[PDB]
Amino acid sequence: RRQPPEEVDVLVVGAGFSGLYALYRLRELGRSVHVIETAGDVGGVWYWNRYPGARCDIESIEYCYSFSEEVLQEWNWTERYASQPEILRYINFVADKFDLRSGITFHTTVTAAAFDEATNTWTVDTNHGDRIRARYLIMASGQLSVPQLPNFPGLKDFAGNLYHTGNWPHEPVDFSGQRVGVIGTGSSGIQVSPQIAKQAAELFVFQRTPHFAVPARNAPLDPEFLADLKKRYAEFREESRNTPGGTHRYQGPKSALEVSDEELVETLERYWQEGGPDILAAYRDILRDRDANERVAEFIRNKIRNTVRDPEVAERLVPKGYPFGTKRLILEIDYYEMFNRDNVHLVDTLSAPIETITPRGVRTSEREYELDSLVLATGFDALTGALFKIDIRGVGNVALKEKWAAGPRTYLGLSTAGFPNLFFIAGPGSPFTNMLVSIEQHVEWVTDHIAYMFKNGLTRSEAVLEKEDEWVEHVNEIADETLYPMTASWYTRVFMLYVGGFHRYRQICDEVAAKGYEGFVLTH
Ligand SMILES: Cc1cc2nc3c(=O)[nH]c(=O)nc-3n(C[C@H](O)[C@H](O)[C@H](O)COP(=O)(O)OP(=O)(O)OC[C@H]3O[C@@H](n4cnc5c(N)ncnc54)[C@H](O)[C@@H]3O)c2cc1C
Ligand SMILES: NC(=O)c1ccc[n+]([C@@H]2O[C@H](COP(=O)([O-])OP(=O)(O)OC[C@H]3O[C@@H](n4cnc5c(N)ncnc54)[C@H](OP(=O)(O)O)[C@@H]3O)[C@@H](O)[C@H]2O)c1
Repeated sequence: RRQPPEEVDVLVVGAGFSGLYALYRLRELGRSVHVIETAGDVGGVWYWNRYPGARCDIESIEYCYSFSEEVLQEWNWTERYASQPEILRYINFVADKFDLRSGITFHTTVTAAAFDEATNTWTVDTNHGDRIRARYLIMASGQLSVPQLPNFPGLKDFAGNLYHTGNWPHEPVDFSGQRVGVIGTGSSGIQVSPQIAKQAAELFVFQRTPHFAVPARNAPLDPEFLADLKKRYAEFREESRNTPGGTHRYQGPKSALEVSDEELVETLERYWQEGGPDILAAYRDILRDRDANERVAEFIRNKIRNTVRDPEVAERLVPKGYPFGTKRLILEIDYYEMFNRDNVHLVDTLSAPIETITPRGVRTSEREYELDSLVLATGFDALTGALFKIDIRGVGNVALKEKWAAGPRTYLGLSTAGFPNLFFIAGPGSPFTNMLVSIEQHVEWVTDHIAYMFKNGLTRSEAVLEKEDEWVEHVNEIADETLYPMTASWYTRVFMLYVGGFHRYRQICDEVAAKGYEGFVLTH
């Protein structure tokens, strides 16, 4: 185990995409920097989430680093949407190339962080009893990094094999001949289930809220196409950085409501056949007008009923009541087709809720299911989850958990008043988008600022209370013009993610920096 140093200019928490780039860039800026990571190796979500079928919902050519021209040119994606093992190889490739592991302490969990106003330094403690003093602390601790604690009664009494998708075994699990249950029909459950169906004697899928999901239409990435792209990657990447989604995606000019029924079909069928999440932009108002939303939502509801041959199964799979695409659109590869199989059973817990786990399996209010294995695809804590497991204390020894008790309040999503020299990467108040575009922007902003602090001899950077309030207000106002607040997931009041688009978000941050970091108080 690599032991962390006693002092460093910057301490990073987390060794996924975000923390690795921060480590990379601070080295390039001539700053001392070190990374603390719980996991045994690099990767973050792509180290932990090793379940069969784990796959990205952003195209390979967009979900990737761009800071290295060498990496863009030497690496070769294989599919439209990269599988978890490929991406982890990608990340491992970059870590080897840039010798990043020499600045990471693995197997170690930051447990406390307290700011010393007298030394303008953070004292950072871990479960191994390390104590690290760093001028700045970067939290690259993720948004989907803490598996939600499934709190079913009787869970400990389950006789069989228990698995969670967010912490899958590092050796492949053979489900052949078994009765297997999957609890959760979000992205992880929609991804892992069709893999397990290929092996299990019987699969039971326990669904509570049904969610929208459209075909991935995954495919091999044509080498020639890729070799053409590599000749223009930097320009292609700048194009992505000038979109709302941080990805190439057609912006439909037509309102969903000003079109004939037959056109709406033909147009949506194009997207349904082409696959991917781009259908979200099919018409300009899908996320701004409920009637428009519904019109698009009914098209997809009918695609479900037309895929599932049992009308009773099909309609339990149809999402109703909540707007389409207000929750990040799931892509599915043969998930709906899966229920046409003899060995697959959809279990509607809204109809009959889970009363307890038993030695033998799962007991709903109406019957008991005997299972050899139980797979929990039950999601993660709120994006505040990883930070909230750390005892973070700022000015006046106030805890971060107390300050974010009624929602995570920040300035720009990067810092919060009363906690100086503390930055959050791809965290609350930041933009929802292609996380690699957003991570790169965030890491460059944060480390640029740290470089500015050192160049000018300043040692304390702190967001101004009033600007933080102003930002929460602004984030709330943008979202309110949207269907997003209609989905409770965006609160933990503080609407959690900026929905004004990556491009508008980058422009805001750039102008803050060009104006001497307006809204931060910088002192020595
Ligand atoms: C299966 C899956 C698919 C996804 N697909 C997409 C997609 O298609 N598009 C997209 O935009 N996003 C996607 N995401 C979101 C994903 O989180 C981001 O794309 C990106 O990987 C986040 O990188 P990160 O380094 O900021 O966070 P993470 O990858 O979560 O890294 C955080 C790291 O910090 C570590 N850590 C946390 N707390 C501590 C602590 N106290 N001490 C030490 N270490 C700590 C964790 O162990 C973890 O390794 C997906 C996520 C998952 C799980
Ligand atoms: N690229 C990809 O394909 C991919 C893969 C994984 C994750 N992601 C992203 O990362 C995030 C996490 O996705 P996720 O699927 O793992 O979690 P999730 O989206 O929050 O869904 C969790 C599922 O488990 C169910 N569940 C949770 N607790 C339950 C309980 N006590 N009883 C019954 N059912 C319960 C939920 O039902 P309810 O809906 O009723 O609560 C839900 O269906 C998502 O935002 C997703 O976009 C993307």
